Amino acid sequence: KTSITSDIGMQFFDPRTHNILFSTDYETHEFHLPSGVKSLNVQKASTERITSNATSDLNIKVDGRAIVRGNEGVFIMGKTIEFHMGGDVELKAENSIILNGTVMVSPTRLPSSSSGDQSGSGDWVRYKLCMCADGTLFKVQVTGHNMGCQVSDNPCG
Amino acid sequence: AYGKRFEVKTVSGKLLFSADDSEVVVGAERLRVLGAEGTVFPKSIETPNVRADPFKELRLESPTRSLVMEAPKGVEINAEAGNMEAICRSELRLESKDGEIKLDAAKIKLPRLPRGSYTPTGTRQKVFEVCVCANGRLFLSQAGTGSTCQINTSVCL
Amino acid sequence: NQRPELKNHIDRVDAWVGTYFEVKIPSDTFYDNEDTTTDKLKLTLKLREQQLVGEKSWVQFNSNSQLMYGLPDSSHVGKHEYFMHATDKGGLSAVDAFEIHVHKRPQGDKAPARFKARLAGDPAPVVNDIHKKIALVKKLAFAFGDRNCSSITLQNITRGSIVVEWTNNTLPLEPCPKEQIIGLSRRIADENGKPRPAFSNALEPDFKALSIAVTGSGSCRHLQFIPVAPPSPGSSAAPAT
Amino acid sequence: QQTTLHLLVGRVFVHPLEHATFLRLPEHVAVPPTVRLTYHAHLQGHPDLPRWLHYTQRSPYNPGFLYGSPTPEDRGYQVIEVTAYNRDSFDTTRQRLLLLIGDPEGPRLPYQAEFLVRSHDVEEVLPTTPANRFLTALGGLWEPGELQLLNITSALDRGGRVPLPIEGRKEGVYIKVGSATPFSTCLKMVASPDSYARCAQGQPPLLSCYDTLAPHFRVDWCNVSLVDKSVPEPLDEVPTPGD
Amino acid sequence: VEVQSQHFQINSEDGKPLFSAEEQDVVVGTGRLRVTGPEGALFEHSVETPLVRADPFQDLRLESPTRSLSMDAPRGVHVKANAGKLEALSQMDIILQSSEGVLVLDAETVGLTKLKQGTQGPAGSSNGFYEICACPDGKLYLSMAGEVTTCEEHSHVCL
Ligand SMILES: *[C@@H]1O[C@H](CO)[C@@H](O)[C@H](O[C@@H]2O[C@H](CO)[C@@H](O)[C@H](O[C@@H]3O[C@H](CO)[C@@H](O)[C@H](O)[C@@H]3O)[C@H]2NC(C)=O)[C@H]1NC(C)=O
Ligand SMILES: *[C@@H]1O[C@H](CO)[C@@H](O[C@@H]2O[C@H](CO)[C@@H](O)[C@H](O[C@@H]3O[C@H](CO)[C@@H](O)[C@H](O)[C@@H]3O)[C@H]2NC(C)=O)[C@H](O)[C@H]1NC(C)=O
Ligand SMILES: *[C@@H]1O[C@H](CO)[C@@H](O[C@@H]2O[C@H](CO)[C@@H](O[C@@H]3O[C@H](CO)[C@@H](O)[C@H](O)[C@@H]3O)[C@H](O)[C@H]2NC(C)=O)[C@H](O)[C@H]1NC(C)=O
Ligand SMILES: *[C@@H]1O[C@H](CO)[C@@H](O[C@@H]2O[C@H](CO)[C@@H](O[C@@H]3O[C@H](CO)[C@@H](O)[C@H](O)[C@@H]3O)[C@H](O)[C@H]2NC(C)=O)[C@H](O)[C@H]1NC(C)=O
Ligand SMILES: *[C@@H]1O[C@H](CO)[C@@H](O[C@@H]2O[C@H](CO)[C@@H](O[C@@H]3O[C@H](CO)[C@@H](O)[C@H](O)[C@@H]3O)[C@H](O)[C@H]2NC(C)=O)[C@H](O)[C@H]1NC(C)=O
Ligand SMILES: *[C@@H]1O[C@H](CO)[C@@H](O[C@@H]2O[C@H](CO)[C@@H](O)[C@H](O)[C@H]2NC(C)=O)[C@H](O)[C@H]1NC(C)=O
Ligand SMILES: *[C@@H]1O[C@H](CO)[C@@H](O)[C@H](O)[C@H]1NC(C)=O
Ligand SMILES: *[C@@H]1O[C@H](CO)[C@@H](O)[C@H](O)[C@H]1NC(C)=O
Ligand SMILES: [Ca+2]
Repeated sequence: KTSITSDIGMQFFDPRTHNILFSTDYETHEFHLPSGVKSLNVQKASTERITSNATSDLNIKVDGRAIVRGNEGVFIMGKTIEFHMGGDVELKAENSIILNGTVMVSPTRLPSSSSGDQSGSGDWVRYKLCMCADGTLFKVQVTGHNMGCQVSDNPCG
Repeated sequence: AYGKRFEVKTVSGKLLFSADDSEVVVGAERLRVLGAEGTVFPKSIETPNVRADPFKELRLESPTRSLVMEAPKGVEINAEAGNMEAICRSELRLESKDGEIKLDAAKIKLPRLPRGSYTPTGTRQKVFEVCVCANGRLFLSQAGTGSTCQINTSVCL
Repeated sequence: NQRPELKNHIDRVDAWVGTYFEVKIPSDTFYDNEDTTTDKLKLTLKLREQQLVGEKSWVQFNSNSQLMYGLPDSSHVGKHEYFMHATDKGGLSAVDAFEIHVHKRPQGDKAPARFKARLAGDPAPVVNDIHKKIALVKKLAFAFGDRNCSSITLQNITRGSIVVEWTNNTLPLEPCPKEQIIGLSRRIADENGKPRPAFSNALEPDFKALSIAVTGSGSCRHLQFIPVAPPSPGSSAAPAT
Repeated sequence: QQTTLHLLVGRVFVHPLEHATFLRLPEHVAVPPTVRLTYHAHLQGHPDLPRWLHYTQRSPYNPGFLYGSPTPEDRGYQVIEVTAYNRDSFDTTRQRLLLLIGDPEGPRLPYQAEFLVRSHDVEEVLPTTPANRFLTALGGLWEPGELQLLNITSALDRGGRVPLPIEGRKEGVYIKVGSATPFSTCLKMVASPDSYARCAQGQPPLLSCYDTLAPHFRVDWCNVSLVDKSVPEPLDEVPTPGD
Repeated sequence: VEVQSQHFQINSEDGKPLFSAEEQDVVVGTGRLRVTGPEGALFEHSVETPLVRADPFQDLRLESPTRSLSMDAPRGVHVKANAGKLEALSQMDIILQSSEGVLVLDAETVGLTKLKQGTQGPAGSSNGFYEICACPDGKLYLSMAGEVTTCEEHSHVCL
């Protein structure tokens, strides 16, 4: 090492013009970013927008959790949005979820009933889904056989 | 100056500057960048916090590529005062290899499902219908033939 | 009725520790198709999610007159976020998120004048009641004859007896202008520190006034302003080398 | 791809961006109005435009606009890259522009007036025809003389407020007009302290000479900044490199 | 300690430059900087980097204090977590959209927390209601409501 100890710190100025080119008294002389930095490691970046190059991705790599908080809404756009979640996916809104567009579901993983499993005589409580005119979903109790979505009441407001 | 490490510290001991082989540590309490057209960091940034100024909006955009985010321990998205919109064009995939999907909103709408068409004879493929168990777990059952959404054994609570 | 639109944002409210701060919501922040102005809507303030702001919080929102007032505490330095919900008669709500900065005064320790007023009673109810603190500051401002409460910057409240110390933000930092200090001393008390009758009338009936004192700080830190001071001894550091 | 343009220091330059150029649709056909585009211009090798440039656009359907008045310290060669980004097919296109900042020609313009047009927006003034119409309308009051634009800026950049859409309220623009002939008596009277005193309490601004900008240009008359550049600023001191 | 010269420089032991301050501008040659101030950097307009990491802090927090955060990528947006979980919260709405494509819900079990109930009564009007069916392709479709099952009657849609 090559150590310097002082109450203020080192200061370097050019004698030709007598302007402090680099001072360690940060309070009096603010620090300007030196050219040539390839990477930066700051405690908090108060930026405004982060962009990649004209022909490169924007990789965001972490080791713990990533927390995203838009205080007036989070908007996502693109071509194919994917969520390769290894655990649970929990969409928890408070007014409505609008699953716009064509909806699909994997049949090979969902529990699909097989033909020849009438062993259970007890008619446990079950429901059949139903699609109202406006869009709301509602379930109806199943009692007998060969029944559909005929309901006297108005469930979807 | 030569050697292996050059450092500057106060009398009590505090790294105000240290230019070793790996990195250049600077003890400034706040670094300010005054570029007008922006700054370019070829390699990366390393921060534990990103925070837009209290008059603008953060925008993580990639101009002509894809945006890939990695977070092994989990991802949380919050929008305290706005819709959590997610608009795509080709395919929106929600994956959960060994988990579940939960929708806890007060109501659910799907107002673009493909409307059916009347066919006298119809087709012979078993078009499953969707039915919900007591605890809210979905399942598929064979088309109208004898029994109903019953025949489920013990896979739901 | 379509939900109200957020025409104009606030996104920032600045405040300094100690001084009374208040902000009036502008007349074009919100706009509905029918009510057409924010003053006709129902404005409310919320902390986060939908939980309400407690009455003991340092920030309060007077909804009927659409005003926000507060006196930030000494330990609330930093940044906070809030939410303003506008609800119309149709039940539709529009939310604007803004942020309040609480920053220390630039003259926190360089204030030329530091005051002191002694009041009989207990300080426990006063410290833990924002309304009582606001009333005390307004009464102090009225006693001094200045209707603007923003000048007085409270600093400390002690135990045992209610001893309150403050500065005057209007007073210049350098040099210390002794003449208006002594004029305020005459208008506030006598040479021996007994309070002026106007001061006693103004402060009452909230507390009981017994005596006040005024010391120096800043450049002329070696001067006491109540006319019982031995002002000649100052730093008294004249050694010989 | 690239294009070469000529610019004069201290003058307004506007280069509208249109769907026809970027989408490269056939000339004999017209681009459908339903298409949407969001251009984003930036300096080459940098993530944003320089200080003197500005980009504006009202709606994705409407064409974009690049404007701004170059500063003397920004003279030389500049490259601006524009990245059009369709919002329907989510496919992008790129283009380049070459700007050569020249130098002003002819005598200097020492008499400048900063207006405030509250009846128009920055989108409706940038095209050539409204600017020319405004210049001809203002030529009557400033006659004799020719008026050349020097600076156009949206009111929102000057600490403005978003207007309530009640009937026709708009943000408004600031237009700076320079000329070499001295102001007439009307403009001098408008800039007199009497008008400021009148609109201090709410009295209408004093106006004796006949207006021509009305009704197509509602102008805040008692807020008009007059600047005289005669007797130019003295030379600033510079340090000589020491021995 | 005052250094008065024309070109200050700090090198490695071998001789590779590490830092240099002169009249032109300061230059950092090691290719890495680190500010240890609690207030951190304060940028002005924009930042252009191809990678954002979170050092050994093991936690990244993107936040917009008073406006709407928004992501964007023309080629698509990917979110990955080998052993994590997604929790999307919103006090107003959660809107998932696809202009032309599909919405794949790949999960062995999918649960619906909130779903009301409606009494089965023949007296009500059949119009204004629909029944959801899922043909072996995997897609979902609607059929006109009725007192009996009707999924097989309109099974031509996914032929
Ligand atoms: C520019 O000129 C237009 C019209 O000529 C003004 O509307 C605009 O603001 C107005 O400025 C005049 C004086 O220049 C002022 O008398 C008007 O009202 C005052 O507003 C201030 C705001 O703090 C009050 O304190 C004061 O008591 C008056 O009411 C003011 N109009 C408004 C709506 O504020 C002019 N702008 C500028 C920057 O000069
Ligand atoms: C902090 O110090 C300032 C001194 O600059 C105080 O301002 C003065 O306050 C007094 C009483 O509050 C006012 O009377 C002063 O106004 C003037 O008063 C004289 C009589 O003393 C009149 O003749 C004048 O016409 C004028 O009205 C006022 N001075 C100024 C320049 O405004 C300020 O009050 C004090 N802070 C507090 C909380 O008292
Ligand atoms: C825009 O930014 C991207 C950032 O990814 C630039 O691409 C990158 O360019 C660097 C050159 O410094 C490449 O590094 C090189 O990689 C090769 C192969 O790994 C290696 O052998 C070299 O020694 C060097 O390290 C990097 O790979 C490359 N990355 C990608 C994804 O292309 C791009 O050049 C920038 N374009 C412009 C116009 O600025
Ligand atoms: C679910 O997604 C569909 C597909 O986009 C949404 O339908 C769209 O709804 C908007 C608003 O109702 C339509 O915009 C309107 O278009 C008409 C012309 O048709 C125009 O005159 C209006 O001024 C307005 O711009 C849009 O056309 C329509 N798109 C299609 C393909 O029909 C629907 O709104 C979404 N559902 C929800 C709840 O958001
Ligand atoms: C045309 O109008 C625009 C309106 O913005 C003028 O831009 C403004 O120019 C001033 C003068 O430079 C800027 O103020 C100060 O600039 C210095 C740089 O010299 C800077 O260090 C200060 O921090 C401060 O910004 C002002 O910021 C700038 N406006 C904006 C929005 O950036 C322009 O100068 C006018 N040009 C002519 C020829 O009239
Ligand atoms: C009370 O204080 C407020 C702010 O401290 C004053 O509002 C502004 O004060 C500054 C400087 O004190 C003036 O330059 C502004 O013109 C004031 N804004 C106005 C007048 O709209 C306020 O004027 C003060 N009131 C009194 C009676 O002192
Ligand atoms: C005055 O305020 C300071 C703040 O640090 C506190 O430590 C001190 O105890 C206070 N003194 C009194 C008498 O309240
Ligand atoms: C520039 O040259 C003059 C000679 O007249 C000299 O006096 C001055 O000191 C020089 N400037 C500096 C910064 O030394
Ligand atoms: Ca806001």
